[PDB]
Amino acid sequence: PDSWDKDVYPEPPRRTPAPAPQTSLPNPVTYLTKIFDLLVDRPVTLAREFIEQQHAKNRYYYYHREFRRVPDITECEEKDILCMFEAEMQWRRDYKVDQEIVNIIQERLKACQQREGESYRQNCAKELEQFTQVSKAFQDRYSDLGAHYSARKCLAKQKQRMLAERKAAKEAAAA
Amino acid sequence: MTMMSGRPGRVPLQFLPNEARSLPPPKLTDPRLVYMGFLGYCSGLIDNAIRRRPVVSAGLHRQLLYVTSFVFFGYYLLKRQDYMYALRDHDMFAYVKSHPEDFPEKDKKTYGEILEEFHPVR
Ligand SMILES: CCCCCCCCCCCCCCCCCC(=O)OC[C@H](COP(=O)([O-])OCC(O)COP(=O)([O-])OC[C@@H](COC(=O)CCCCCCCCCCCCCCCCC)OC(=O)CCCCCCCCCCCCCCCCC)OC(=O)CCCCCCCCCCCCCCCCC
Ligand SMILES: CCCCCCCCCCCCCCCCC[C@@H](O)O[C@H](CO[C@H](O)CCCCCCCCCCCCCCC)COP(=O)(O)OCC[N+](C)(C)C
Repeated sequence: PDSWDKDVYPEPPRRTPAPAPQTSLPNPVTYLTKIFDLLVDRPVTLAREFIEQQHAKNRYYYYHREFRRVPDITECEEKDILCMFEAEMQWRRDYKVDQEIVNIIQERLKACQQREGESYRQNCAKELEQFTQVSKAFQDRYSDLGAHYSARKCLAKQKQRMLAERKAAKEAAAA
Repeated sequence: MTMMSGRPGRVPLQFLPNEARSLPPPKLTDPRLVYMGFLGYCSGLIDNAIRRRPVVSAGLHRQLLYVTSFVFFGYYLLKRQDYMYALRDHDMFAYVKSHPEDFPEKDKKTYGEILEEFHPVR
């Protein structure tokens, strides 16, 4: 339905064929479907209608919490505990959001593999490539930090990688 | 081995210099005073138990005197202790101020410019 964003959770246009009977025999599946409909789906729908009638009477909402952007750990001087505290809390919240991004991408991948049936190896390549890009980025940022991770250790990992990349590019320029 | 015995202008046996009166006295509900009163109460109860008297009931005037004595002495103990810590901090700050070449203020770096070593956990 419209409850969730179809841009973050997309799906193809859902092509389904029309029934083309070839025999005089009655299809027991469709009769069972009519029986199921008129014994199960209608009482359940009525119950839900009443429940939502009672819901509409008392309507209240909640709001997603928004967080400002505070200075990160790079612009905190070495022993300033308050800047360090706020930077570390911000880094932790960002780590949580990145975990959820990888989760969304993995959900897409799984849904594609199930949906595409026998053709998943070709029809889910974009989902696989998207996951590969996200996984590579997430791995660079947080892998090998260990328990007792922190923004300072993430910064040290990034700086080590940046040094290696700079030196590699410099010796490639001499080639 | 004797850091504050030789301090200048110190009266031999005062226990409470006059300069100590510039400091805020401990409140009468100071939790350290309450603990001293609890110590006095435990002394009263052990007193009853040793002399084979009912432990919580026997001498109420005696237990009151125990508690009062402990609280009374603890008040002055706390005053003297807070005063001695105030002396320590006063002297330390004055010494840091008069010897600036021993306590220099060096420019501190943000973590963006300090190169820290990374150790992977694997
Ligand atoms: C960290 C968290 C907080 C911790 C708090 C601090 C620790 C506790 C406080 C310590 C001091 C307090 C008690 C000292 C005096 C006790 C002496 C005694 O004999 O007690 C008997 C006495 C009972 O005897 P009885 O009623 O006359 O009749 C009994 C029979 O006659 C028959 O009696 P009996 O004499 O013939 O029986 C003899 C008995 C007698 O044996 C004893 O009574 C042992 C007493 C040893 C005193 C401990 C030394 C000082 C305290 C140090 C605690 C150390 C803590 C750190 C870890 C170490 C663990 C010990 O010995 C034996 O039977 C042999 C057993 C041997 C087993 C080994 C255990 C021995 C050592 C265990 C020590 C455990 C800690 C103390 C536990 C509480 C004891 C009352 O105890 C009491 O009834 C009174 C206890 C406290 C009541 C007062 C409560 C305050 C008022 C109520 C209102 C609440 C206030 C808040 C208001 C709220 C708003 C509404
Ligand atoms: C197990 C706990 C220990 C109990 C200790 C016995 C407590 C009861 C003793 C009675 C208290 C009265 C003693 C002092 C009253 C007035 C005398 C006063 O003028 O003395 C001054 C000094 O004051 C006393 O020294 C303070 C005594 C306080 C002792 C309690 C501290 C215990 C440490 C932590 C345990 C908590 C105990 C809880 C209390 C029951 C003199 O200063 P000064 O002449 O220049 O120093 C001589 C020593 N020098 C030169 C080498 C430095």
